[PDB]
Amino acid sequence: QERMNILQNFQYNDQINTIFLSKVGDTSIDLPEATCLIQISSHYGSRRQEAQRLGRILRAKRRNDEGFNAFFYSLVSKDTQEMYYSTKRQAFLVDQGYAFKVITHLHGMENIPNLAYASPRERRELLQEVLLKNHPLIRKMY
Amino acid sequence: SLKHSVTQYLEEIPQQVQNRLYTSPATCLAIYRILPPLAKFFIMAMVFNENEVPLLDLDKWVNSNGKLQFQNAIKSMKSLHLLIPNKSSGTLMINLNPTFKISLRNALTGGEVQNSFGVVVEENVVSLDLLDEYSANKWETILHFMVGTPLAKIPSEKVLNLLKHSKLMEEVNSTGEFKITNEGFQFLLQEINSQLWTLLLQYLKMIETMDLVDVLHFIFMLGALEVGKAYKILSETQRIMLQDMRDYGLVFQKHSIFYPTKLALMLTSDTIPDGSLIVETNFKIYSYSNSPLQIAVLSLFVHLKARFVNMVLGQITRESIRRALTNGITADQIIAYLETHAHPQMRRLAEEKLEKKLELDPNCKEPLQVLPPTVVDQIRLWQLELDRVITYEGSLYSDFETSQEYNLLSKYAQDIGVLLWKDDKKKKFFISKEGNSQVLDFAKR
Ligand SMILES: [Mg+2]
Repeated sequence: QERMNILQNFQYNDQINTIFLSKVGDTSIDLPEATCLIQISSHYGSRRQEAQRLGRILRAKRRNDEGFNAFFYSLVSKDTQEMYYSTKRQAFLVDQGYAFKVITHLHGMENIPNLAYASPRERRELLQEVLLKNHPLIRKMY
Repeated sequence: SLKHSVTQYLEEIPQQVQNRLYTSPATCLAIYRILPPLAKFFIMAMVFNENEVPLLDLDKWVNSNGKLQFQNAIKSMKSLHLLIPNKSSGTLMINLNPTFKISLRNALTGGEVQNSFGVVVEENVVSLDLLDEYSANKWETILHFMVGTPLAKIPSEKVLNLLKHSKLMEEVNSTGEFKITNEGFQFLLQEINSQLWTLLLQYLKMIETMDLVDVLHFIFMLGALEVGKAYKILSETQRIMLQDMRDYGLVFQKHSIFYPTKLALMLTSDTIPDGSLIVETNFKIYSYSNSPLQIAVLSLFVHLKARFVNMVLGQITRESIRRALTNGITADQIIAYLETHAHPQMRRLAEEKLEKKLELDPNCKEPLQVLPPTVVDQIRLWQLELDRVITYEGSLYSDFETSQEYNLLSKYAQDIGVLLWKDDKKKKFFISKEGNSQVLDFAKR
């Protein structure tokens, strides 16, 4: 009930335009209004997960208007095993024909007013928190 | 850079040597074709008149719009010393070199030439079957020995010596092998006309004591010769020169008469495609080329998987690119080879994308890319991976008694451009090993 209510709000309400889904909605879910997708971190080396999740934004209702291009991002940490997993999981889309573009830097990202954990103090606070993660008569008496 | 290269070499030659060079009409005719169009126009006017023209008169011919071209033309002619500026009677008179004027006059009017263009024996040979095959194979063999692909008949010592000492195909005895360098890939990229001059120009610098003019004399008239004809035999130095010419597949001898080849004629700046390949998102290469030379050059940075008679199919891999990068081939060069050897189909689809891009928004006109941008990004990214670590050799300075001394020593190093890194808080700075002595010398002083 709750997820459906969130899903309905995300679709028919202009106030909410973004949702944070998990592996639950990775398959056989119809989201015609979805156009943009972001994947902060995901299921290791699994390939079908990458393709099936990409299928959510392939449902775009406005897929025929001129100049429309759905967006599919995969944020990967540099110098980490995620690169090994990331290059392995997207090995099915390349076979289909989709090509991945490397974005080393996002233009205009520094001019944004506020960003998460900008000051060193906030960054260290996050570091410590993540590091720290691991007889009916008797009844009347009382 | 063909006319620039040949012209630049001539400028460096001393004027005393240039005067002797212009003796033969043949070389003068070849040198005449190298000057800019405006220079040729003035030269032709001055060759047939035995008089003196003031400098200003030639300027009057050039229109106001083409005034800039006049400066380049006069500068080029003066540098070669073809034009002799003489000042007298308060005016800067202009005259042509007497040797050059006579040399050109004989060639055009058919005067005494002293067999500069050679003689005809009237004993011709089939050009297609023999001349084309011999030079093509001989030029093919040297190229294969340069790209590193195995080949039975290795080139002779003469050309082998030239290649080594030159920047081409750096070799090391400890390694015991020969590999291509950054300039070597460019040499392969350059068209045949520029490919031939690079070897010839390097040879001209290699010869010692053999006269510089004589070697230049032989080379220039060689182009004047017409393929598929006989030419009886010349200077004593030209004899050993002629035999050495056979090593490069420019002239064919049975064992008295020498026959020029297609390359010989091509030397004098003569005016689907083979090598075209398909680059796509899947990093798969499909080169519609049937020739070992094209296959060998592709293997430098392409992991070949199989070959058909019509084409060769392969795949770009991280290992293949790193192999080329380690030798010294730059990524920018690799993309240039891919772009200049593109398939016609790729251009059409790219143009179709451009046409649709213009249709949606014609306000943006970016340079079209024949091959998908993803391949470019990955190839360059791999280059960044190899340049991930940057290291410099040198020494470190520390424990300065006074801050003024540290600033003075650091300031001088910056002045002579030997200071790499410095930190004011630690009063430390690192300098390159090349300028280590200079900084130490200033420390004593
Ligand atoms: Mg379904």
